[PDB]
Amino acid sequence: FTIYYTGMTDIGPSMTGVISSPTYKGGTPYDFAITRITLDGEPFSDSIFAIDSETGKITLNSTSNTPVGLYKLSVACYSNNNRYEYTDIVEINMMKPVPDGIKTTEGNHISISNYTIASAMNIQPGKYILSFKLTTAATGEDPEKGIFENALEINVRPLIYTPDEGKIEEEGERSPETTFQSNIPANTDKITIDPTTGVLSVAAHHGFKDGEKSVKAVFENVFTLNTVEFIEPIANFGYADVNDVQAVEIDINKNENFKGDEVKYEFVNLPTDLQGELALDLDGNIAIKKGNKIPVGQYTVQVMATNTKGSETATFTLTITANPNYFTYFRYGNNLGLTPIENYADQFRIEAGGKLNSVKPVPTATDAKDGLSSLKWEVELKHNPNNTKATINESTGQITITGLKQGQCGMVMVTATAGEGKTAVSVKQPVFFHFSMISDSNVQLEYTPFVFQVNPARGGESIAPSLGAGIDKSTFRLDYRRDFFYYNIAGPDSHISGALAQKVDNFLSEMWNSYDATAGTSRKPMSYFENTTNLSKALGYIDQTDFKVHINPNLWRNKDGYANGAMIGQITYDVTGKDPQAATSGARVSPIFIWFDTKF
Amino acid sequence: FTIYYTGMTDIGPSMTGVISSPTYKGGTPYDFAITRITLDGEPFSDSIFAIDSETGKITLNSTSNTPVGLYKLSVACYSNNNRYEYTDIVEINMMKPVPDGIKTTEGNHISISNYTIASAMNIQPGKYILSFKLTTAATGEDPEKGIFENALEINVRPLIYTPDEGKIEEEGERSPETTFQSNIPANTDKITIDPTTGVLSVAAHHGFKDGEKSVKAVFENVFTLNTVEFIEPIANFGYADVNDVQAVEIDINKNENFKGDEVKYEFVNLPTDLQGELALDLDGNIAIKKGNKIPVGQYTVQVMATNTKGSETATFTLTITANPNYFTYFRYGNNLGLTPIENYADQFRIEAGGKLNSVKPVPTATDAKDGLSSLKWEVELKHNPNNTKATINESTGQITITGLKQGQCGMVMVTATAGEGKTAVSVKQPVFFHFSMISDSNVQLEYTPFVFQVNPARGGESIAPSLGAGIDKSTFRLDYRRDFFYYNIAGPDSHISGALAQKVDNFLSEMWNSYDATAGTSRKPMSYFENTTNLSKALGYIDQTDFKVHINPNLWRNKDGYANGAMIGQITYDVTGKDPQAATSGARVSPIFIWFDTKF
Amino acid sequence: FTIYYTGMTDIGPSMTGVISSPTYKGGTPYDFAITRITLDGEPFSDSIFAIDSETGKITLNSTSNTPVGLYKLSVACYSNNNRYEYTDIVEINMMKPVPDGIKTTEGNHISISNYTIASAMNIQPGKYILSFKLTTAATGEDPEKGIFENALEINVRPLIYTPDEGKIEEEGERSPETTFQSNIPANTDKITIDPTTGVLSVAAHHGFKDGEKSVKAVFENVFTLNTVEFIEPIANFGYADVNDVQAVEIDINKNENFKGDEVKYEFVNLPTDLQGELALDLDGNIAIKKGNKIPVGQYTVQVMATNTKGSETATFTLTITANPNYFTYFRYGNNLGLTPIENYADQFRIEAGGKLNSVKPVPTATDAKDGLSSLKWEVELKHNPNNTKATINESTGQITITGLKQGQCGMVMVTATAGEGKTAVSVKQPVFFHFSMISDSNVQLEYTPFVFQVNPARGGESIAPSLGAGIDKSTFRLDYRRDFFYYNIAGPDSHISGALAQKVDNFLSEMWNSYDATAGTSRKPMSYFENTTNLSKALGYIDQTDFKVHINPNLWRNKDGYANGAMIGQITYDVTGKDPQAATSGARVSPIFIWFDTKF
Ligand code: NA
Ligand code: NA
Ligand code: NA
Ligand code: NA
Ligand code: NA
Ligand code: NA
Repeated sequence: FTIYYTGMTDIGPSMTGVISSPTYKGGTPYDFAITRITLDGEPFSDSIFAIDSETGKITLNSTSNTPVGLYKLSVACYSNNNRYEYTDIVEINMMKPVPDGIKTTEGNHISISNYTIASAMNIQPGKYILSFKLTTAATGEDPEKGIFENALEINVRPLIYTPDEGKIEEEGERSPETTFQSNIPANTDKITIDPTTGVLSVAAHHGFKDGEKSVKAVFENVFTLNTVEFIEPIANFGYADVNDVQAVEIDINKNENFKGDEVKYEFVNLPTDLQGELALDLDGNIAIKKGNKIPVGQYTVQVMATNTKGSETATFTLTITANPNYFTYFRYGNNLGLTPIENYADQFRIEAGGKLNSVKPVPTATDAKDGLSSLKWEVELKHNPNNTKATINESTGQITITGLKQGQCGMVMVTATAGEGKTAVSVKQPVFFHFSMISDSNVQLEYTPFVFQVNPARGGESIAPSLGAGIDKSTFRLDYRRDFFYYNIAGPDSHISGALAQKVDNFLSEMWNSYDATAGTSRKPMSYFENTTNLSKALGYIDQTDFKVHINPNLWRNKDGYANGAMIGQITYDVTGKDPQAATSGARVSPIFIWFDTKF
Repeated sequence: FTIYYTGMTDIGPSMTGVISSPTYKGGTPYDFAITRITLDGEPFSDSIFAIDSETGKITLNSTSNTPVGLYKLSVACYSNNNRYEYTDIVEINMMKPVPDGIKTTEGNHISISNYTIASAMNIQPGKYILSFKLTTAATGEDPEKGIFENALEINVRPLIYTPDEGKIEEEGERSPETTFQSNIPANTDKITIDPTTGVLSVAAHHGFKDGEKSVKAVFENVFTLNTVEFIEPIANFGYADVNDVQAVEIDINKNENFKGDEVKYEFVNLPTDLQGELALDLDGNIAIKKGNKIPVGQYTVQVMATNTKGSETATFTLTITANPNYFTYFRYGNNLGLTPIENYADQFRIEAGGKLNSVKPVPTATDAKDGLSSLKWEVELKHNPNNTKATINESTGQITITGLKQGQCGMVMVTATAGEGKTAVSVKQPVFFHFSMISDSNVQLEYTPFVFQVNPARGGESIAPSLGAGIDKSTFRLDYRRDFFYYNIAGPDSHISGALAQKVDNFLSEMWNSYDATAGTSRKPMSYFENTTNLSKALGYIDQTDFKVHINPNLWRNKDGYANGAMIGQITYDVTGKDPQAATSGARVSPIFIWFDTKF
Repeated sequence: FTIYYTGMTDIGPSMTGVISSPTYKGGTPYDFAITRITLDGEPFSDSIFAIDSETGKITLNSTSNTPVGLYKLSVACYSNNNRYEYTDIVEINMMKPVPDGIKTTEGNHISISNYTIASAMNIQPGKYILSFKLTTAATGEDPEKGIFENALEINVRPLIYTPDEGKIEEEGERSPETTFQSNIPANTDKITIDPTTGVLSVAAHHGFKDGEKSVKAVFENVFTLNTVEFIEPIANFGYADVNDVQAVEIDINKNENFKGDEVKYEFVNLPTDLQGELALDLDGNIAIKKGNKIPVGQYTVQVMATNTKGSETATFTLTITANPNYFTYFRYGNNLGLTPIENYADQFRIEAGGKLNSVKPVPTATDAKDGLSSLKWEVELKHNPNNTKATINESTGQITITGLKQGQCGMVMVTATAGEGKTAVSVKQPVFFHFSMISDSNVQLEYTPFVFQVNPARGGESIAPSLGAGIDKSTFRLDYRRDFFYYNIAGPDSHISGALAQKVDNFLSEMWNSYDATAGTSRKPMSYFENTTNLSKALGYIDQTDFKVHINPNLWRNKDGYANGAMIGQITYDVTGKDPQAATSGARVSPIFIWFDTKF
């Protein structure tokens, strides 16, 4: 809420109009009061100025003494139930009237050295009242700046109704007497007009039926009266108080006796911790979803219902207490020697020349209230859906992967659930795998960790990989090439998962287009060799000194938000110092997963 | 809310019972958690102890490691929506079990130097499990205090139902299937019993009618089943949100669709500023009175309804905004020369030998928003109702008194009202008068001020009076005598106004009795001369040095609260140094009003 | 200093104009910087937006990446040497361009569901560039709101120079080469024009002489070149540092080598304690007056000089140290029994029936550093100048009054001086006298104190007077009547001292007129009996219960400030309960002086 005043600075004791009016931003203010008036730096006792409690407009009280000088007014008001106070927000300069005998001077007794228009109370028909500021003195007297109030009246054939359309309802059992009255403007005998004000009126028993629809002062068709169907006013609008535990689905339905036609609903001052957690539907019922993040506590919720007949607000109390199944994480850790395990993704390498069946990870930790063993487990294979399969032991959480190809990474989503029925709580997390190999030219490309956890706002760089014993770093070249896949984890719905491909619209096609409309399915947006003249333009790239993957800042996003998900692409290498774009099948690997999350 | 734990200090690893349980005062606690466990001054990682989230009772987790030493448990819980946490509230000493071969020792290999009973898990039928604390050592080894758990079982013809009476409802359209089940204990074929537990049960279609009403294990008449009328559960219980201005009457009615039989209502966590301002009736409707003191602001109000079928809480929002008629005082001031006028009662002296018609006070000040002239005025004569009359000019507030006798004080209540209709605001205040005179022996007794504003808790003394020119202070004596009157101003209803009189029960008779059951209508409770051996016993008295009225502390009250009101009594004098009890008619005056208010 | 931004909310990556510009109040801002950019609630690394350090206007950097979303810019700048910073003061919504094939769609491949004008870069000749907001989608794709930038060019015979007048100087010894150049617009051969821009130019040796004074694109007389006399630029502008003691006169002259024609001067950031204490004259020299209130301390002073050739600021240091003669008060006290004496005016009563020569007060106290005896003394009679005389002993300060009439008050101004010569310090204070008497009907009217020290902003009331032994208060009436005098003490110069009189303009005539233009020299503005229907309108009045003088709030002032001075008027009385306006000569007294000071 913000507020300031505009209006007349200089006035005299005869001022009867509004002196100063507020302009505000935020909630419509009300209960205005003048809390202090000062005159020339000292308190002013008498109630010289008044303020309209509803509008905040300031006028002069006509019975008050009006000594000359600068007045400062302090003003208080409310907006959305809160009190605000402003010291010396309005300044009013009260001037001395000019001497008695000045017309629109009595026997040349008073001289004037300065003439200025003070105000006139684009031309309009009607009377203009002009006021002047004059500097005057009697013979031999010191000059004085005064105000010449209401000095001159200037009076200058006749119509707009705001609005010009209006509704009247057909009478019936629910409204046997209906009427109409328009605002004051600036074949049937049932519509009348007040001759002085021009207000249009209709009394009860007009006999107007639903669907049925010129003033002389001739202004033809200056108003339109529409007869319409009765709109039922809002009644019996309310919700029961609600008591439940954390993270469960709750339907909060309005009472079934609700009456009211064509109603709209909105929250009034929804508490901060409920914002985004409660959804109001078009019928005014509220949904809270399973897995919601409302903290334990007690909350007051208000809903306003509105139709053309008026508004009504209802209040209920929502109390959330502890769910005995509530928990927030589990961990499998890693077989890469990396600790603390919580500083790295859950990730497992199958050694070069090894077997997938030798690596079957079991979870190791959780904050589940009834302990690790109390959890039940599900798994969903994410990558590579064309050849990789995943299963899980429902009671232990042991994961088995089959089909993952040497030289590639895979990814699954694991869901742990505590409890059963309506109060069950589930936590879902990714687990990643890398099937290492010795590929062409004795290369054994290994990033440790092979999951690069990156903040898409800040960007960053991965660990430098090991290349394999005997590999000459100096002549090694490494670049993304093809076969890009993206899996949304907890990003916006518009971050569509899947492979970058011709004629498929998904997050990767959107990302590619953000780099260049012509990028198609090429390596360009992720390539060092295609961006050497300006690397800052790439979505990401591998450097040719250390072979880290670099992710550039703020690019991994769309209009709906930052990426929250994981990307994998095929990378190719060359061992003779050349751009590896044409590397043959045995020199192609997918050794690293990029996991974007602004929490990293 | 307060809480502490009692239970077993010393345990061993085989402990399966409740170790420690809470005793609490205040709101029933819930959502218990153990937030920390320490062992021997260091953090203990594993979840060795568990706490029941509902009861707060503490047990040992059987799969946990149990190293030896003193454990300290920190506990959190909620009470009435607030979280409380207690560091090291529970201490558990985990002991080492005694060595293997001790029976209820294996080849005299282990010696025992100390025997103590640890616990037994007034005698009762059933099995007692005994545990011991023993100090033991193998030959040549250092002695050790251990625990001997479940060492001995001691097993010692058969019934109480709590409660012993229970209700079942007759079936009908609103409840076509009704049942019954009793708690587990410690002619018809429709009542059955579980042979193992002894629970009494009745299935639907029992055919029992309203009004209609022995177990072998023979316990005759050990349970009574009463058939009763269906109690409608609470439904559609709610209130609309309420918006109004300060100090006006408001009826807050529950929605007319309410269902529910035999219901009781109470406020839940009523906000501090509404306490005493909202009244809940036996139907659950709420009244707010005209002149209520609820501050401007927005309030959340909750009401709980309860019957035998359960409880339901409803919430509404109450918003109070500024009343344009709101104000808190007016003042008439005084004609005694006393300032600031707000430090004294509104009070007017008619001079000795003067006329009542010469003193017609008009009000001088107010905080009325539209100014002094905007007020309308009413008056009510309080004293002396046997001879004094009061009128007021409705628009100016000018008071006219007639009939007040020379030598006496009078009192009126003046009511000023701002505005009209439902939003009108009224303020009621006393105004006092003293008709001075020269009485017998040239005495002109004048207290200035003649209204003694006293705090009845603290007590105090009046101003010293002027006696009149020529009066010898040394030989003057002055004492309350008779004709005592009391007028409740804003005290409890039980402070009944009126004259102290035989066979009339009012505040003065109660006050008299508090001094002495035999005081009747005598001067004694207010007399110096009747209390000279212990003045602290008097309700009040006049001293014979300065002639101040003294009011003793904490006496002017009854069981319902401190006096808030005004007292006048006849005082008599003597000019020859004697007890003035028998002063003749011309030496009797009522020159001072005592106004009691704990705000003074 | 205050600031906010206006401009374009929605942009695209092709935006090359100003996006947002500041509006400010206070000192012209400079050294603008963008201190932070966020995108969608996270830091944005790259320098996407730029800000002009001088103007604060914001543009898009064309080489930057431009991801889609809402950007928030934090801005810092300086104003008058101080740094200000504003978090998220500017918001910029970067949109996605609309798809490739949209003209001003490629084979109906993209549908549009919404058309809006984004911006057009009252009609004017020249090219308008239109941009659109469109909602679009390819067949089967989710719709997207995009921006269609530079979509349409609309191109719509020819002149204003701001300003239209300009000065060139005649050449001479001090400026042998002078030129002219006008701003770009929106008989002699020495004035030329750039054909493309229309700038008017004159090279050196134009031969134009002092006093001497049409473009085709024909705009006749569209510019006026005035030949004028050389204005000497400011040079050698400075002041010496200044060291002196408190309260002495100081002339601070600029160095005598100053050069510069037609110069104006102002202070730059004058320290608070020097404001009102240093006066800058039209030559740029500074005066500090004897009796100035500059505290001891060291001050930096800056003065800016400006003419048409530019500005130059000079700085000096002013150091004020202790004056050994510095002091602030003396006191004579009073002979009225009133203490502490500093809570009352210095004031002396000559008893009824007494002699002026019996009351010759001597001063009693001072904070003079060398003690009371070190002071020398002067006196000036203020009232009554028509009959009263005052002398003083120069070394003791003993005052002698002669000529003051029974029944009246007098007033003198006493000046005490410590030290001699340039470092002497003087303090001037009033001392008042009351020559009491028993006047008609045994009245002995005495106010104690008889100097009513009143704050003219707050108003107030005097002490109640004693009327004399035997005087009946009930029938006494007292009112100001005539012979009003006012003496300015330390008020504005416009508070002219002297008697209220016909055809004399002074503070009292001004005060009288403020009450009513018709008041003349009547009692009305100071009368109880002339204002009984609305006492709040009086300048002051005596009440008829206690006979206190009342001064109404905020009235004793004019446009230049509150009264600081003393007023005396003749008051008349009646002993028979009547308006005393016609009291004869023996019932007329001037018993009270009103001393106005906002320090009271
Ligand atoms: Na409700
Ligand atoms: Na499990
Ligand atoms: Na409700
Ligand atoms: Na009135
Ligand atoms: Na200098
Ligand atoms: Na001296």
